[PDB]
Amino acid sequence: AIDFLVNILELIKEKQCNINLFSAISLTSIVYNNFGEFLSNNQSYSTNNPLLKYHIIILNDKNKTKDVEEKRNIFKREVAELISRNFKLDGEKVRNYFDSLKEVLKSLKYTIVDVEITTRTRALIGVSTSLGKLIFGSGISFDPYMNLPYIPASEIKGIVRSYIEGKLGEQEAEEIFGNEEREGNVNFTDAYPTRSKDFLFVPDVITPHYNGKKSEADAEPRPVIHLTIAPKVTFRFLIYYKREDVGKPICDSMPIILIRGLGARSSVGYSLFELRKIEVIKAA
Amino acid sequence: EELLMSLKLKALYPLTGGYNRHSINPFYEELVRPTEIKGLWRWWNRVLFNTLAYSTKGKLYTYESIDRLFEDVFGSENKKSAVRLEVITDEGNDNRFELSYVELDKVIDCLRNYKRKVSLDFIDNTLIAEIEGSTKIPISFKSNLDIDKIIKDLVHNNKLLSFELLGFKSVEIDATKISDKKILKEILRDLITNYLEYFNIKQEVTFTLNIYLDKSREHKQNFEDKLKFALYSLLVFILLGGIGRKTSRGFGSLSIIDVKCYDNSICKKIEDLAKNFLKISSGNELKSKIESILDCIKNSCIDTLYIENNILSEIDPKKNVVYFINSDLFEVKRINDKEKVLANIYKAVSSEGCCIKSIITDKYVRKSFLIAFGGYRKVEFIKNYLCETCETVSSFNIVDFLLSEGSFMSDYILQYEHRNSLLRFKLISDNSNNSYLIGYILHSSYFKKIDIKYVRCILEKLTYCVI
Amino acid sequence: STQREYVFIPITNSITIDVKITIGGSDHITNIDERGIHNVLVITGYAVDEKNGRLVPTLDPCDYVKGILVAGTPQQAQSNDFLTLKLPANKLYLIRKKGNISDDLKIYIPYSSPDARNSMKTKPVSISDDTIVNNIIKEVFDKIYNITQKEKVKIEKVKEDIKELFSYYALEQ
Amino acid sequence: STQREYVFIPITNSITIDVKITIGGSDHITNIDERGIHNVLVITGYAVDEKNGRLVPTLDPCDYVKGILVAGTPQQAQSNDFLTLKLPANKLYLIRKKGNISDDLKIYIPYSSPDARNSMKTKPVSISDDTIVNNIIKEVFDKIYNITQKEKVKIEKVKEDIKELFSYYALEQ
Amino acid sequence: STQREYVFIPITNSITIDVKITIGGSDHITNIDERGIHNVLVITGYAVDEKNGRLVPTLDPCDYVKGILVAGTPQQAQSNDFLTLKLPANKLYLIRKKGNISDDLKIYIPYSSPDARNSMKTKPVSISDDTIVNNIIKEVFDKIYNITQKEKVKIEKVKEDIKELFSYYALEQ
Amino acid sequence: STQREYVFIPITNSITIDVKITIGGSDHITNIDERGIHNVLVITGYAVDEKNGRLVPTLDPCDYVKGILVAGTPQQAQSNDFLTLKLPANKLYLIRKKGNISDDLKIYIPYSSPDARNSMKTKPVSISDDTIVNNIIKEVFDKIYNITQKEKVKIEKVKEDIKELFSYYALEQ
Repeated sequence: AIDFLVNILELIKEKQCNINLFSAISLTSIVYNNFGEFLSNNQSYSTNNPLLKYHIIILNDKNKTKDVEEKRNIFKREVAELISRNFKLDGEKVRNYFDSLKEVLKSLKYTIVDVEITTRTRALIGVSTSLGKLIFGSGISFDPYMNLPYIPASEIKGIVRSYIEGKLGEQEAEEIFGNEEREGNVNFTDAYPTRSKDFLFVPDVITPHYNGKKSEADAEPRPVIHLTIAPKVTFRFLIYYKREDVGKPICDSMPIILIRGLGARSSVGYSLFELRKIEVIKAA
Repeated sequence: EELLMSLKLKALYPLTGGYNRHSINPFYEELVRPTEIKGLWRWWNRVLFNTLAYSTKGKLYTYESIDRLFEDVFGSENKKSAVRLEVITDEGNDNRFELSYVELDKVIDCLRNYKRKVSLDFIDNTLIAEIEGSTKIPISFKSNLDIDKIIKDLVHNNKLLSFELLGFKSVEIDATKISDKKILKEILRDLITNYLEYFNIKQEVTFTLNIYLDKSREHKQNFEDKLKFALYSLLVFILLGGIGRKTSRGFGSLSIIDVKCYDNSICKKIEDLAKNFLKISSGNELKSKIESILDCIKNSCIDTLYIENNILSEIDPKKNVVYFINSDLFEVKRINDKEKVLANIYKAVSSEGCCIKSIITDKYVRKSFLIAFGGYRKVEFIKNYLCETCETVSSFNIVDFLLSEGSFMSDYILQYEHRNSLLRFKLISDNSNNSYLIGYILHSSYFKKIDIKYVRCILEKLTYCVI
Repeated sequence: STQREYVFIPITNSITIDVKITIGGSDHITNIDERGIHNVLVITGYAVDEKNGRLVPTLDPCDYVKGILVAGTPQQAQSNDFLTLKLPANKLYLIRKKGNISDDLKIYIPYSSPDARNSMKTKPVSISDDTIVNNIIKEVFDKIYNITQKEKVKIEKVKEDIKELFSYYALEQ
Repeated sequence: STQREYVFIPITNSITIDVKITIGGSDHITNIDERGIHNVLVITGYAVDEKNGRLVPTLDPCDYVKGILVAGTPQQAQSNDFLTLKLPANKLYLIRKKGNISDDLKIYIPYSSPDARNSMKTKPVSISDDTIVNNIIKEVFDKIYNITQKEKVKIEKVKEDIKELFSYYALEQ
Repeated sequence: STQREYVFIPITNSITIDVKITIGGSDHITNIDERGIHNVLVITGYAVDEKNGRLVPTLDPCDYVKGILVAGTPQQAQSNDFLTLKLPANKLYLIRKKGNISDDLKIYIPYSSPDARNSMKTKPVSISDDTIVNNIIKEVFDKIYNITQKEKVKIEKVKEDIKELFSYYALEQ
Repeated sequence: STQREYVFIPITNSITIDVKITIGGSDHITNIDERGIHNVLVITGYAVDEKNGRLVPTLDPCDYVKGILVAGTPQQAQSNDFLTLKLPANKLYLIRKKGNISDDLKIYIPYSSPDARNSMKTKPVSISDDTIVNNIIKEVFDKIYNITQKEKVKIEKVKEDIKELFSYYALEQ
C-alpha cells in the first residue's frame, strides 16, 4: 500500500534500529525515485513526515523542474543523515549469537579463535552490494536478518589467504586453505558489529572530476553521496579449525593484515581496521 | 608492503568538504581528505608530465593517456594502485558538530502565512536572522563550535569567502498555505547548521601523509622511473598547490615540515629536494629552488626514460585543454602576515579590483585577461582580444576562436562553469615565522602563443600590489 | 550635531500637516532614481499609535513599520512629545540602499507613549486601497519631493510597487 | 492582573534595591531547576547605559538586552520615567520557554531618555570575569531566590548559565 | 632523546621497584585522555613471568603481551639484562592509535633469561578479580599519570576496560 | 613637462623638510577624493635609509618603498644625494590608478650611497601604531593636502588606508 511508503521515513526515525533497514531503504527508494510525484499534494498531509518540509522551502521559481531536482538532492542528503543518526547499533543480539555459536562449536570439538576488530576510518565493505544502491549508487554489505552491516567470511578468508601466500608462498596457503583437491583446514564466520561509540553508519561523498576524462574541457565534478561504516565500530567473527597446526599462521596473520585494508578503497585509507582482541579456545 | 615515505605537512586555512561542503558535519570532522590528496596528486602529475613532454618534445598528451600510462603506480579500473595514501592528524577522535539548542520560537511566529526570505548573518559575535521582509532577530544558540572573532572577520573581510557564503546563509520559506512550528524548527535548524559549519575554518592544520608501496608491483618495465616521476610530482603538488577548495586563491596551501624516508633507492633525491625547503632565507632563494626543482625534471642527468612508449595520444587542440607549468612565471614575495594577503587576492582577480584597475587600467581588456586566465568568469567588444586570427594588441589569442561563430573553444571559454584559474596563488612557510606568497600562471593548451614576459610583467605587478 | 527626521508612511490621511520640512535643507536621503524607490527606513519593535500617527514602543521584536527618512524638526512648534536621538547613522535598518550616509546624524522619532489601558493586539495590515496610494502621491511626495512628477516619467512604478514597499502593524484601538 | 517588572543583568552590580516586592504572590516567571534559568525575556532595539543602566532605546534590531522579569511593582519610585504598556504576552521575546504564561501582563522596564545630545553608538558585553560573577548573584539573585546556597549548593552549574545566555549591547558611556 | 619504559600489565606485584625516572617528560605515549587508554603497545613472541616477572623470548606467534608506553629508564640497575632498542616509530604495533609517535624511540622492555633449564609451556591468562585490577591501578596509572584521581572522575570506565583490553600469555613456572 | 619629485612615508623621525615648491600651480597626480590616496607611485629594487632618511639602492625586487608624488623641487641644492629622471608616463608603478597623465615626468628621489663595510640586512617595516600616524597626518598630510577638511570629510579613510597600504622595508643600521 502507498501509505506504507509515504510514512516510511517516520518509521525509520521512530522505530530506529528495530526496523528492517533493508526493506526500509528499499521502500524509501520508491519515494526518492518518484519525488516529484510524491510532492504534488501527496505528503499524506501529516506533520512529522520530512516530505512536506520540501513544500515550505523554495529553491527556484523559474523552473519547477529545477525546483524538484534541487529538492531531491537535498532529500538524498537528508536520507543519508536520517539512516546514519537513527539506525544505531544495538549489539546484544550479536553478542548472544556469537556466544551461542561458540558453544555449538565447542560441542563439535573445534578450536575457536574469537577475534574482535575495530574500525579506525570510515569503512566500505560491500560497496557494490545492494543497500541504498537504488538511492545512493553505492551499498553496504548488509545482512537483512541480523539487520546489520557485516563483513563476509569469504572476504576475510580471501584477505588472510592473500597475505599468507604472500609471505609463505603459494603452497603453504593451499596446505592451509586447501585447493581444488583438498578442503581447507580453517573455517571463518562472518563478522558482525558488537559495539560502536555513537554511530553505525555515516554519510560520505566522493566527487570524481577527471576520472575517465580527456582534458579540462570535459572535466566536471559528479558528487556521490553514500553511506559508510562509522569509525570506532567493533566487529567480531570466529575462526575455528580441528588441526592444531593452522593455529600458528592465522594468529600472527591477524594483527598484520588488519592495519591495511579490510574493505573497499583501502588505497586512499578508508577500510582501515584495528585488532582489538584475540583469544584462542583449545578443545582437546 | 612497507612504508615508502612520510611527509609531515601543514595546511594554511584549508576549506575541505564532504557531502556537505563544510569540513565538519553532525557525525565526524574531516579537515584533510586522503581522497582529495590522491586526486590532486594525480592532477598535478598530469600537469607536470605535460610540462615535461612539451619541453622535450613540444607535444601534449590527453589526461586519459597519461594516467593510463601511470596506471602501474596510481591504478585504474584494470589495476589497483600501488601507492596507499594515509592521513593522520591530532584530534582524530570524535569531533563532530553538535547544536545543543537554538532559540528561534519567535522568528517562527514572524514567519506565519508569509512568503518571505530568511537570511543569516553574524553581527558583532551575535548572529542575526535578518528576515528580508523588514525584520531582524538576535538568535541565541549553543554549540561545541567555538567560532572566534578572527574567523568571523576573516570571512567578512575576504570578499571571496563572503561570496561562497551566499549559499549557506539564506532560505526562502513559503508558509502562506499553512506551516506547523515543529517543521519550521527543522528548516531553520538546518539553515543554522549549514551556516555554523561554514565557520569551522581552522588554521595550522598539521597532518602526517604516509605513502605505502605495493612491493608486488616491482620493476616490470618502467615501474621505478614512473614511481620516481610520481614522487617528484607529489613534491611539485605540495609546493605549488593545496588541499581543499579555493586553492587557486591561497587557501589550503601546503608546507613541508619533515620528510622521513624509508627506501633511499627510490626516494633519495626526492627527500633531498624536500628537505631543501625546511628553511628558506628569503624570496628569490625560494624562487631559485622552485626553478631548480622545476627543471631538475627537464634538464638534469635524468629527465625521462619512458616517453618512448606509444600508449599516449596527442591532444586535438580544437577539442582539448591541458595545463602545464611554464617555469618562468613564478614571481615570489614575502607577506609577513597571511590573512590580509588572502583578503587582498580578491583585488588581484576582480574585474573592478583596485589592484587590477592599476595594472591593466582598461575596460574590455581586463575583462579579456580575466576571461582567458583567472578561471570561468560570468560574461554578460572583448572577443576581439580573444581571437585566433585577428588584431594582436595584447596577446590573449585562444587556439580555436573565431569571430561571431562559436566553436568548441569558444563555448568552453565563455560558457563552461567548471574551469580552473590559470592565475594561481600559493602561501608557503618553513617553520621559521617567514612566509612567501607564490604567484604563477599555468600554461594552457588553448593559448595559441602568448607574449610571455608581458604577462610576466602583469604577474609581478600583481604580486607586488596584492600585498 | 546634524539632524534627520523620520516621516511616517501609514495609510492614514495625516501627512500634509504634521511637519514643516517641505524641502529639507538641500537633500533627501530617501530618493528615487528611476530604478524604483530606494533607501527607506524600517523601525521594528514599535507599533503605530494610528491617531496622531506615531510609534508606540513595544517589546515584540516582530512588530515593524515602514517609512522614509528626511532632515528636520516637525512643525516648528513641536518636539514636546517626540523621541529625538543621535546615532552613528549606521544603526539604521534601511532597505533598498541606493544612496549614502553622512556617517553621523541625529533623528527625531514621532513618538506616542505606551498608555497601558488594556491588552494589546497588533495586526499586520499591508498598505492597500489605491485611493490611499494616490493620496500618498497628493499629500506626501507631491510636497516632500519637489522632484516628484517633474523629473521622471516613472511615477507608475513609484505608485505600483508601494503595495510591496511599505507596510505597518496597526494595533487598532 | 498580576504585574511583572523586568530587571536586567549586566556585569555592573548596583540595581540591588529597586525591586521592592519579594514576590507578592507565589510566582517567578524565571525558573531555576538545577539547570540555569528558564523563560528569559530579550528586548531588541534598546541599548543600555552603565549608570545602573536604564534601557535607553535605539532604532537597531541588533541592539538587544537580556534580563529577567519578576513579580511585583518596583517600589513605585520608578516606572514614572519608564515605558509601561500591556500586551498578550505571546509577543514577549521569551527565550528558553519552559512555562506557559497566562498571556497577559503589565511590563515596567528601566527606561531612559534617548540622550538627545549624545550619539548612542554601542558595543556589546557578555557576563564574564568570575570575580564579578561571584557576587552578580548577590546583586540580583539572592534577593529573589532565598533557597540559593541551600538547594543549589553547587555553584558552577548555576553560575555558568547567565554567562551563557545573558548579554547586552552597551553604549559604553 | 625520549627513552621509553614498556611496563606490561601482569596480575602479580612486579610493578613496585623497577624504574628510576618514572617521571619522563611532557609526553608519554600510552594515554588516558577522557576516552579510555590510548596507544597501548602490543608485543608478540614473548610471555611474561610472575616470579621476577618479565618477558622471556619464545617463538609461538600466538603468545602476546600488552602494556603501557611511558618515557623512562630501566632503574639503572638493569639495562644490563634488559632489551634496549631503537625503532623508527612506525614499526610499533600500537592498539588504539590516537596520533603519531615522534619519529624514533628508545624502548626498555624487561628481558629476562630465556630459561634454558625448564621448558616453555605458555598459558593464556587475562586480567580479572577487580581488586587485582584496582591495586595496580593505584600502582601505575595513579603514579605515572598525574591525570587519574586528579583530572578524571570517570576512570571506572578504565577499570572495566583494562580487564579486557589487556591480557598476555604467561608460564607460571 | 610638469616638474615633480618623490617623498616617502615611514614611521621615522626624519621627514622634516625635503622640498621647496609644494604646489607648482594647482595640480598633483596623487589626488584624493573620498577613497584615500590615489596614484601611489611605487618603486622597487630599493629600500629606505630612514635614519639619514634616504632611499638606498639594493638589488633585490623583494625590497620596495611606496611614497607619494609632490609637484615641485627639493631645495634645488641636490644631485649630491638625489636621482632625476623623465619618464614616458607609464614606466611608473601606481596603486589605485585614477587616470591618464600628462605625458611627461620629472621626479627626484632621496638617494643614499652604499658605505659598504657592514653586511646590511633588509627588514619589513609596516605603518602601525596609529598614534604615530596621527602625527604623520599632522606633519606630512596636513600642509601637502590642506584641501582635506576643507573639501573632504573623510579624514578617517586616510589614516585607515595609510595603515593598510603604505608599507616599506629598511636597512636596520
